[PDB]
Amino acid sequence: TRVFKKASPNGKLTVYLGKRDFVDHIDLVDPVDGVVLVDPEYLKERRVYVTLTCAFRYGREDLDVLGLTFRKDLFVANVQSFPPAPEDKKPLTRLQERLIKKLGEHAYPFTFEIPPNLPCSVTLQPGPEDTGKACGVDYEVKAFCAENLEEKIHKRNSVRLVIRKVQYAPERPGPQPTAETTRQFLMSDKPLHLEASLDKEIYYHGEPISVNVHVTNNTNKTVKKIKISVRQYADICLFNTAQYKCPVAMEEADDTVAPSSTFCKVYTLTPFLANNREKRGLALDGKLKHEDTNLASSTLLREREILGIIVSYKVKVKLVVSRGGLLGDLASSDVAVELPFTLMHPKPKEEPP
Amino acid sequence: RTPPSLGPESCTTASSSLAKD
Ligand SMILES: [Cl-]
Repeated sequence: TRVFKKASPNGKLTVYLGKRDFVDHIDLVDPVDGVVLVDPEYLKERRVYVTLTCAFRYGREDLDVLGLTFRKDLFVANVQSFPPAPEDKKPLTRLQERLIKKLGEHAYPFTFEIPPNLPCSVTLQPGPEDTGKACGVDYEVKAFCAENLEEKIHKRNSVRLVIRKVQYAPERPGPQPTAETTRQFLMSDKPLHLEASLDKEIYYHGEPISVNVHVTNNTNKTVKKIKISVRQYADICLFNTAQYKCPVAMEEADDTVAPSSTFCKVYTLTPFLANNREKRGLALDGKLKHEDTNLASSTLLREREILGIIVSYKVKVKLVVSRGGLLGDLASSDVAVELPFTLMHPKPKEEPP
Repeated sequence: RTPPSLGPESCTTASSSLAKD
């Protein structure tokens, strides 16, 4: 098999990892195990550390400096790989012992445990004129050489490797998303009934979503238009809290429901990125560098507020209803319904991306 | 202050062999 490696500019340090993507199984996350090869020909600093960092990267809205970003830490963990800690006595992973067997005594292991309730790797979509690193939430392993943790890290005496915390679709599909609502109007005795359902609860990226729509219009009013939309809900809990609902797919059917009649139709929508590139800030799955990634997968939670960006998706079905009559155009008569669903990648039967 | 960064300087991420056991 193969492994990843990356060296410091001066070659003095070389980080080895088994993989870049670490799976959050909700109950537990894959541990970040690796080794650090230290070249004694160039080492003098007498202490090599490794650090796991979950950070929110962002640009300042008030600064006009191209490519300028900042990283605010949400989670930091450290391990002193060199020299081996006098207190710490921990078992090696198989990957680690294989790496030691290959590299020799100069390779010192590091193992980070990612606690639950940490944000998954999410990148917010940049605008056409962004030249800096990808903004959002990302993980990073940084191995460096210093006298102590206070020391200002020389970039040449260090090496960073971007890693991602990811989640995959649950093996067992949830209950079929259905939703209904009944609107009774002022001047009408009979109600306007809206029923909607999706074909399933779990969808994969690039997969069609089928919205079964059934309207029972027993009122005097008229449904003029039916708007279907796939909306991305993003909750961003960081310094303060922000939220948005961004439509990532939509269809405006001129389907009309006459008074005292029923209507039934299946609408099919597929969320994809190509027609959403102008929407800066849109949530995407975490990037290693600047390579394309899909619309951000749904975040799977367990059982309060979580740092970072939490993504979810809902289908909205909206009936635009005629007005007029007693209250003229003052009172809205529209009728909507919402259907939450899960948008994720299938669990890899073979290899990571 | 909050660590600033000027994105476009690092070695390209490599890849080595690992024998089976
Ligand atoms: Cl969830």
